[PDB]
Amino acid sequence: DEVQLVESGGGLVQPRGSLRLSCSASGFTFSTYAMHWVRQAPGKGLEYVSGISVNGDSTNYAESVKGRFTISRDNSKNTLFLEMRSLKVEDTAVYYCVKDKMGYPTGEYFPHWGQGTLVTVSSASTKGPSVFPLAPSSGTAALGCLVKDYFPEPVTVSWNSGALTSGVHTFPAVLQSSGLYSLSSVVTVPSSSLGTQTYICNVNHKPSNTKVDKRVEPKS
Amino acid sequence: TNLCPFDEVFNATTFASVYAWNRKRISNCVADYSVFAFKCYGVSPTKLNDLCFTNVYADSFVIRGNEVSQIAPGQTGNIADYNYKLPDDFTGCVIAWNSNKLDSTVGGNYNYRYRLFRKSNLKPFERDISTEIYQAGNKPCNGVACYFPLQSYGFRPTYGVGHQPYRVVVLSFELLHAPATVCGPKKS
Amino acid sequence: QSVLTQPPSVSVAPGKTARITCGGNDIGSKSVHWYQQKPGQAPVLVIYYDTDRPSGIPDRFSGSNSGNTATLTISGVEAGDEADYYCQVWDGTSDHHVIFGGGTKLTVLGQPKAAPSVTLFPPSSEELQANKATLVCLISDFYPGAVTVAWKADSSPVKAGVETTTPSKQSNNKYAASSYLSLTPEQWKSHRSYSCQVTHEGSTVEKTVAPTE
Repeated sequence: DEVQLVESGGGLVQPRGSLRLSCSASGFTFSTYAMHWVRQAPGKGLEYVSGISVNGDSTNYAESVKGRFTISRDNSKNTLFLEMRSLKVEDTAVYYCVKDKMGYPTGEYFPHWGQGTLVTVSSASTKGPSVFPLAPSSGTAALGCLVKDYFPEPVTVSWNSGALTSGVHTFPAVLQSSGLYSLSSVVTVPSSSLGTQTYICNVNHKPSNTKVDKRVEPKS
Repeated sequence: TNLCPFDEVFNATTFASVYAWNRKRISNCVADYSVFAFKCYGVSPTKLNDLCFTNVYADSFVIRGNEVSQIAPGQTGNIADYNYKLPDDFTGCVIAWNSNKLDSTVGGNYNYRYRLFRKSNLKPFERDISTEIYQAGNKPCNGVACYFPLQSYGFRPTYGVGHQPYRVVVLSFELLHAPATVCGPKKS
Repeated sequence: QSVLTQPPSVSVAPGKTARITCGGNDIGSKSVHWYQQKPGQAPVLVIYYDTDRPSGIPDRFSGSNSGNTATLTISGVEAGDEADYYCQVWDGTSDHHVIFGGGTKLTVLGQPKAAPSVTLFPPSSEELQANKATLVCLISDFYPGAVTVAWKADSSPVKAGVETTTPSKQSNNKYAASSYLSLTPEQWKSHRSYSCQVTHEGSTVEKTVAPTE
């Protein structure tokens, strides 16, 4: 066979909450290898989290996660665990379960990594977006919609109920310091069509069950 | 033709604590063993320039003078059992030397630590850097000290030779069914 | 703490060789391991013990260690070598024993440079009546995916209220980004104009909007 690490248990949790990640291992004798967790904050580097001995008698932890995270394994069921408590907004990252080499010392290098599970800690609750028309100004003209202050992802944007597709550029959102998301979608249309064509952007935010159909018109 | 980086290991400005020893692999270089206790096991050091190995592992740490004899196959003690244990079939050399000038400050160098407590002995070449509070009684400690497993040496220049810091480098000579990459200059 | 210093980014042409360095105090005293993380992928070990490649890694990947600098060399660079590369060591004097470097983004220049297209949108009337003002700057169709966005009130730089994305691949294989400037309607009206300054490969495109609305 070949090595295989499949993490699960990620999601979104409020600060000071708790979460448990599980890593299912196959393709190697799970009872003989030291197991670790390595996380990566979004747009950031790799930070070592914790590790465990082949039997579970020895557990190591990073200074940041000491006293809050506890790592355990069940060699009978070939599973690694990472119980997370008192979660902070700095704990948001993609957590990989990794496999050490065969032998001692444990912690030199990590040749096998899992696919990765995402853990997001945010104080933000579910909020519908505020949609504002981006009016064109004075052969093509640009108009669009500003989808501001919504949580969580995703929001789908279409134009004229999908009848207008050419020239539509919907941008990836921003995660503001407030923890809320915002994005804009702009469509380039012929200048002559302004005044004689009505453009409506359709914003759907399923998590808040909010559909907004904002009409964009030239500013007088 | 590449020289083995022995001085990079030996002349490292900072050595690790014995509970957190640093291991470096030496490979694909000619081994001039000519670039204090010098104990070798399972090998003749007058033939060290006269041998080839697949890989050479270089472990480094710091202990007292009295603990140097513990760095050897079959030894017992707080260092051998809980901090650094060699296999009974160890092949290689152990080198230590006085380091009171480098690792002893007047007030005391408390950055160096050793493991006093553990629930099991260290299996050959194992390492343990955990801070888990040792439970000596019948009641679980619940993470609050129930003794801290590490103790600082506190190296001052005024200590005796049996308590002065010593820098130890453990060269492990290893053979496998693979081409030899570390050889003395006489078989390069 | 043992800190591993890596160059933030390195750009190389296809077929040439790229060099990614890893710096540290007496880095020759430690064994350096290299990891490759392709976009959207997990880290993969490509070099261990400073010279050795695991099974499956091509011979184009090479490692080296000397003094205070350890380098990873990739010869005959291909498009699939575009990834984040991390060097890793172990230290016993640091209290953080597993050390990962800052990482290097290796950019392969497989497609020619494209200047960005910038659209700046002033705050809408609707938003202004809601006691809010947002400046939207949309950047598109630029290669490589690296842009610097600066906001100027009249002619003075603005740093507070700026929120900028990271470049993302579009359908047409180019990159796009958006930057948002947050102001109250009072600051928006009190200035004669606001500018969105986009720098890309030494060339700058600036768009300006005015509160005359």
